Amino acid sequence: RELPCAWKPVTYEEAHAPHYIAHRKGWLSLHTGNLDGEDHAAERTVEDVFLRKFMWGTFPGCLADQLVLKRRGNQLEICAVVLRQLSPHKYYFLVGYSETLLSYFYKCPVRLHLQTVPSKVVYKYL
Amino acid sequence: SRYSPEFKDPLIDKEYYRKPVEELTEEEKYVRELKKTQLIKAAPAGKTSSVFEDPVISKFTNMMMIGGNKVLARSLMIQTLEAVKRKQFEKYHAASAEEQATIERNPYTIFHQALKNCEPMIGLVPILKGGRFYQVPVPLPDRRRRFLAMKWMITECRDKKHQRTLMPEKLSHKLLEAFHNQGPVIKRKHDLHKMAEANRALAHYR
Amino acid sequence: TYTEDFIKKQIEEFNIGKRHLANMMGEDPETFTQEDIDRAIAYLFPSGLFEKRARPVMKHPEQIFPRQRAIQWGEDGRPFHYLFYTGKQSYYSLMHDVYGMLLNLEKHGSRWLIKEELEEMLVEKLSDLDYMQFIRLLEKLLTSQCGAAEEEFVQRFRRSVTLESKKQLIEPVQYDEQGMAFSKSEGKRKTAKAEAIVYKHGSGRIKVNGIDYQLYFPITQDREQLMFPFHFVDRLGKHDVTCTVSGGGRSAQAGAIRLAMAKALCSFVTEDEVEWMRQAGLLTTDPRVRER
Amino acid sequence: KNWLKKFASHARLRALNGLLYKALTDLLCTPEVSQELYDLNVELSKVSLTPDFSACRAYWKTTLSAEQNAHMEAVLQRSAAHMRHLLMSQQTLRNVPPIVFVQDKGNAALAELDQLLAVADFGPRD
RNA sequence: CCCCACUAUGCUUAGCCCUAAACCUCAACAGUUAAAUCAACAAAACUGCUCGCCAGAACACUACGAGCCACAGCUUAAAACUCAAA
Ligand SMILES: [K+]
Ligand SMILES: [Mg+2]
Ligand SMILES: [Mg+2]
Ligand SMILES: [Mg+2]
Ligand SMILES: [Mg+2]
Ligand SMILES: [Mg+2]
Repeated sequence: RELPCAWKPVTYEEAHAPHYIAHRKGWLSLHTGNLDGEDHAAERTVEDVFLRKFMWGTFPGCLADQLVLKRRGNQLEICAVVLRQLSPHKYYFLVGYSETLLSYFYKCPVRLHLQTVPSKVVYKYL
Repeated sequence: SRYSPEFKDPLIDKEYYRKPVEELTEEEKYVRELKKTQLIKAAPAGKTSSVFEDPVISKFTNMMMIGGNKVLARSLMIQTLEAVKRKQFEKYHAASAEEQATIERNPYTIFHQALKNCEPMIGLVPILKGGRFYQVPVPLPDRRRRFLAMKWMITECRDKKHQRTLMPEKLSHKLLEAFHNQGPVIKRKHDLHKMAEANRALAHYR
Repeated sequence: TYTEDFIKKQIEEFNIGKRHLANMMGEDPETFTQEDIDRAIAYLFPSGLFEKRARPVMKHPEQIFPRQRAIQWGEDGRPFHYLFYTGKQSYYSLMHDVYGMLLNLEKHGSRWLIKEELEEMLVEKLSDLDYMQFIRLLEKLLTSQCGAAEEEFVQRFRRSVTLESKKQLIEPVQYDEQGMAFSKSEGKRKTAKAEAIVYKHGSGRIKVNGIDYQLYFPITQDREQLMFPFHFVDRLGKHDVTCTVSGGGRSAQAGAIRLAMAKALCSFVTEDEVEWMRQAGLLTTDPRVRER
Repeated sequence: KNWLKKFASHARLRALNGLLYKALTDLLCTPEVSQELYDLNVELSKVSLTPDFSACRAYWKTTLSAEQNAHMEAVLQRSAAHMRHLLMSQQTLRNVPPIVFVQDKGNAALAELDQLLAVADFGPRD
């Protein structure tokens, strides 16, 4: 009335802060391009950006945690961790589709390594 | 700082370590044992276990230095010492038999005594309380007056009135003047002691 | 909370995994040890994460799991310990033992155990004042003429201060083709890097890059810096030095050579003299360098 | 009145300060308070009453020795209540607030400055 | 309020006046220390017996009447109106 009367779960990657990237956390993407003397770092980063967007859009609400984008030679391993909510047939169809799409996208032998988990693996709570 | 807080300053005193264990007190024994555990900083370029080392002259040389040119500062210091030595030898050769016993020829003794003769024990501290600045007498610490003597000597030797007289020659003359309680630096000490006696009624503001 | 069944199962999985890892590495599972577990896990799963606890580990479940559950009374209800009803049976039993030893004696580098690890040993929470009382009793026991059982009993409650900084590495003494003994060492100051060889016997000749030291170092300050090590331990004119310095400037090179000569001279002096040099700052690398 | 039970359980301001200063000096002139206080020869610089008359601060000149200063402080703090009682008993003031003995810090500066000006060289007849 | 001066008065004699936080804020006598000692505080809790006094607050140490060496005095001492408190 009168004026005077008036007067969250987190996974391992989410839980740990960025200053543990080389102490506790790791690197999701692993490529030689960024090393000293190696070239094409920006190209690899652009590929990583698109690849993460396309995985998260091709597996909506399925990925339990972030991908791991490994590259050896011309190979491109997406080691992803997903849930057990979708039917296995849909997972197989999406794996085939995304593998072929990315292999013709980058002209390189892309591959997927889906790892299903029952639910989000919470590390702690913030 | 690139040293961690654990690092301690080194002790360069050479005869301290040769002290017999029998002479060591329990406290001194304890601290000697304690230093074993501590980390010690690297000794800086400068002080050394040399028997000719003089911290006062080193500080004077550092205070004369300009732009980090330490070689030139030490050159000026040694030239001043040599000039004082030669002037005293010249005065000694021309003195009477009885007058040669009271003529000091050691440049280090002259330097130390000349600086000691210029040390002020009282100074002033500008303090504005009532809207007007008030200079109040305050007793000077030993380090403060040791610094002030050196600063006054160097500033007096840096005056532009001394045209083309090289720094070693001016500094030797000023040192020999202050050795005999003469010259403008002794007068600057006296004018501070007088101007602090003229305001002994302002000590109540402290 | 981890039930005892859970820990039992984890022990089982650790044992089967131990035999599996032994099979994978080709070593004999019978003699396969925990150090072998650590090394094999490091090899199979490389990780340069600085935190050693963030790296892969396969430890025995006993060390990992903080599960504790101690029963203080049996099915009949009678407590096992005669000091149970005090609530601090372990602490008061220890105090009783200490007091009994003190009575017996009356008839006749390291640190004290800190409060938290005393609680860990007793497996009982205790306050500050009772810890102080226990430490006072231990000190009193030390003051008396402690016999054998007494001082190993006290040693149970004294940890080791492993921070002895007198750990300068004495360079091994080498021998040249002429049979002369010498020692080599390195040093660094700013961008200057020096390597010095000090001979056990000599006439005080220092050769810097094959040049006499008074010719290589015109400035007296550098020569005093080269003096400082030998003069500090009263052996001027008793050794020969052959040093090579590169990079940096006059003062940085002089400091690097001083450090190198001190570290090489540590070989021919006593341990007490090594410690005196360390306390004088003659054996420490100067970490001060230009800042961005 | 069962004392057993009780024991167990501004121009005006300047005039009052002057009166209290005179009274306290007269009290310290004799062993009326105690012989230990009398032997100390305590001297007062001033008396200041707080603006709300909640405390009386008596500033006593300090000496150079520190042990004597500590002893003087102890005796004065132990004697303050007795001096308050004497002041009201003599009817110097009807009500005296609690007396707090404060060390006069200013006088030491002048003392040190005097001990230095004694030995100073000022120059030739100037 | 502080300083100076000075009265009634404080003193004696002979009469009055009859009031005080005139209070140990405990009525006088006799008795007990056993019971749950005992609202609280004050000052440990009670018993027998007797006199005096009290029955919501305020109006009210008041009005009127009466008595008094008192005459702006003292003792005794109400009612009306009002309130849900005191
Ligand atoms: K009363
Ligand atoms: Mg009375
Ligand atoms: Mg009666
Ligand atoms: Mg009656
Ligand atoms: Mg009534
Ligand atoms: Mg009446």
